[PDB]
Amino acid sequence: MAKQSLDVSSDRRKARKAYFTAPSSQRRVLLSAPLSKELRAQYGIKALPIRRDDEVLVVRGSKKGQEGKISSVYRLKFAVQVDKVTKEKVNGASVPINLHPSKLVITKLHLDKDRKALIQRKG
Amino acid sequence: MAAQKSFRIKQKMAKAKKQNRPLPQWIRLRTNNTIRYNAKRRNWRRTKMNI
Amino acid sequence: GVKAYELRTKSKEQLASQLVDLKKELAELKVQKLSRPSLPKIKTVRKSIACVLTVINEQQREAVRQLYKGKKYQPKDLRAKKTRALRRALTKFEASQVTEKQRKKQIAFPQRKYAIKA
Amino acid sequence: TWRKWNVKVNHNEKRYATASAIAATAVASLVLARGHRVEKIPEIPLVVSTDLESIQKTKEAVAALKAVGAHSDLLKVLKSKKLRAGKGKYRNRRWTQRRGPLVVYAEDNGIVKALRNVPGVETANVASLNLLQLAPGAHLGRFVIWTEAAFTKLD
RNA sequence: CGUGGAGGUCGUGACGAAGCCAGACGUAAGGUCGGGUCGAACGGCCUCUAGUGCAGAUCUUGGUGGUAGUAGCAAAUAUUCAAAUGAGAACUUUGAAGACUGAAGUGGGGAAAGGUUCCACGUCAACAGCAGUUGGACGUGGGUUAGUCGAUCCUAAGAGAUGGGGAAGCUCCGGGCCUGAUUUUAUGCAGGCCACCAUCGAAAGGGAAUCCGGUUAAGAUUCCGGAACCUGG
RNA sequence: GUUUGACCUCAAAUCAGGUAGGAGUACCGCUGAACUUAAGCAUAUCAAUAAGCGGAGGAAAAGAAACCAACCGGGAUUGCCUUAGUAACGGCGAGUGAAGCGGCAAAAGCUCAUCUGGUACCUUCGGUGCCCGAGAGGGCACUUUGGGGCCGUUCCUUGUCUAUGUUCCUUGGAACAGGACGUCAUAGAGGGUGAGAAUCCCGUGUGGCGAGGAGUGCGGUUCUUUGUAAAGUGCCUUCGAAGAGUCGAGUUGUUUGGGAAUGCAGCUCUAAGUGGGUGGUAAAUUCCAUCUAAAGCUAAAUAUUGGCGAGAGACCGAUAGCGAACAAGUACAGUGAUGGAAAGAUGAAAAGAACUUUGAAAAGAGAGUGAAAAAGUACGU
Repeated sequence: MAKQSLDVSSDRRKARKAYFTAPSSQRRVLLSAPLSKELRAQYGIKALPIRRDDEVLVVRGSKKGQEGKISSVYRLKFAVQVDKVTKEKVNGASVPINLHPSKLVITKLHLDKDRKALIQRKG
Repeated sequence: MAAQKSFRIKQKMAKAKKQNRPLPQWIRLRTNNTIRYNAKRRNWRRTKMNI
Repeated sequence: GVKAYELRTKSKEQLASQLVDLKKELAELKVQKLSRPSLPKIKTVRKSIACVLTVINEQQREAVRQLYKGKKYQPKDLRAKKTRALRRALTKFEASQVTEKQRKKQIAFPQRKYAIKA
Repeated sequence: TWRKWNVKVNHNEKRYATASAIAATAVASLVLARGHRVEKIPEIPLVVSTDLESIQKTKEAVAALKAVGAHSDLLKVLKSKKLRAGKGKYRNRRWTQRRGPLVVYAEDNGIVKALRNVPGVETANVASLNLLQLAPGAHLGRFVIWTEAAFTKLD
């Protein structure tokens, strides 16, 4: 396809196979969620991996408009759980609802030592 | 004695019986994908533990 | 806890004492059997028991390598160097040795390489 | 096994095919017959200055197709983009797009990078023109913009 | 004429393909749309190409009807009767009463083989050509304890290591042992013998030594309580 | 007559040091079929195939002419191209089947006929210190006459970044729609995302930037030994390091296009020494024209129904494509060798069916969730 040269990639057949099954890291590239605008200006990136201590807003779902701390990201099938972003079973216990990170935008972050150093590097 | 006494053989036939056991509930539950019918299952009258 | 870095800073006496505590502590985890639990310490103790054995093996290799640098030695260090029979076959080594001497010299001569050279 | 799956070309056939194809951009009725939208001219082709190699961006490229009313042809590929059926959708064929402008350049260096971004554009040099450029789908009479140095080289 | 795909051209689409009833024709290959289903994709034209059109080939594979509620579930004549339990009892279990098995058409203990079937408990979807509370299904734990049993050891019909020689080759036939100065630790110097050589091969050849009873849910000449004995160095 | 110490030949031990056996898919050296073809068949064909065996490498194998030749010139060796269905073979039936050349890929010419081990010393592909065992010629005018280290760049590996709408109305469960408005593109390839997205996200782009590495050659810098002998040019005579059961012959094979004339095996026999071999039957001559076997090495270019990484595509799309889209060489059959399937799909979100009536249990009822349950679990249609 494009920048067609002697290189590794193009390639829908591979791309799907690659991104879906994913090693832990392509789930890292997947860990990235678009930043809110205040963060985009300082740090100088559109999206970076989102954190547990961070606060995140939901854009996509019915869930939209809600904010909470991110409880976990489950790496292996790439999804994020947000705190209070739950769905309810019949029994009436509430367990979290998985989110794709594309769906969310990251409102606030915890800077971190390496991650701040690399963020500065990205800038 | 008996049977079949050879120490090495005995272990293999014993080892195999445990290996042919049912699954743990959990793998169905954290789950991969699979209507999980083990398959390896080896059987009372039928089949043969292997020649 | 145990980190690899802490074990290195410890002595040959001290790590041995660790391996002794580790076996005792693993032994108590045997006793605590009736439950289930007890393990988030055994999986990690298994890793610890491996780290302490590795770190000692590594200390002995290094010490050996220092003592022997002075003398002559090396079936054991030889095995790391080749990393067997093929990479060994690729040696002796053959390369500088092969043209170590005849008829090259005549052939040529270089004021010439310099003179041109810019 | 085996099938060639290479057709040889006759030089004489091929030259005739290229030249007729270029010529098809000259008669307007044939361009209109192909399925080209085109007006302001349809005096045809457009010859543009040798200064067009020195077009860096895209803002100039879209703008430039506007003056000769030719931007309309750009609109035609911007929408109307067919979501193909088939196995090609697995490959990369998912969209097939319509073929609009051709810009042909004189310079040895390579095609005008800027002009390449337009939807359904193709860009070429006169040295490396082919039948396909002038007539995609073998239906002749594609809209082209020829640089003046391109025009002399065409000959 | 129709098919899957390519490119270009004309477009079409969140209710598309696809489906079944129908509706309109084209002799005709097919064609177009509608019901009402469906919840994402599809035509036309030109040009091309090809895993390009089927009723069939004791054609392939899957699925399905009739055959059928049909054959079989029949030769030891073996249960019957209270009762136990269970949601449920002709076939689980208790008793009574009755037969039958007899060198084992159904005793005891093992060899091969099986490979946990054993024992306990709790389930009954699937199994047992029928029920089924049951079982040898299923699931879940548990059980096999050797100086004195037997393997190990030996050698047998020969698998045959094993010169040399064919065959490229695969393949195939035909010194080791014992010491004396020292010294009791075994170090240590030094000397002396002798024929046809390995291992493996029988868990039933041959062979060093163990019985008595007691105990377990499930072991037992093993464990144990008593008593005995052997083998080696 | 007789022994003892020592010299070298054969043997056995011993520990040290050094290497091999086996393996990976195919590629890559020998021995060696058949059905099949000729409408039979026996030469021929299948076929120098398959197989079997041996064995190597990342390519292997071949190589600087005792060549080519039919002239007058070429000048190592593979491969590619074509020579050519030509020559040649052959029931001269069927079939079989080149080479020289021409020119390409890529190029390269040389080399035979103090060494090692021990211990010590260091900056350990080395050398020093010791001990131990074993193309050639003359004399003259000259000119040409080294390696090592360092950095940067060459090539491989790896990481990081990094454009532009998520606006309005309407429909919808959802806008990735329409219409309306607007923006980038050196990025209008492709993916994801609740629908059909250059501008949401991944990425993307002629893309930039940082680090790490063997090995080499280009450039720059830096260390330093004497020399001697080699080599060019020109004079003089001259000439060996040049390989024997070989060259060649018969008689017996098999192979080949190879034909009195391919190549190889076997038995037998068997030269010369600048003499000799070749020049497509064999024999006198001068000579022509060419070359020195019986020895060796060697980069690069070619193969790889692919082990290892990646791209691609009018391929296929779940009875298709691999046998295998998932637990597949699994499940399973066979004493063994070996053979060998069926096997994908809820939904935007698990929201994956509370609570109740009824039941032995299995289940049904109502009811709840969702745009939709004839979307309720081998669940799209």
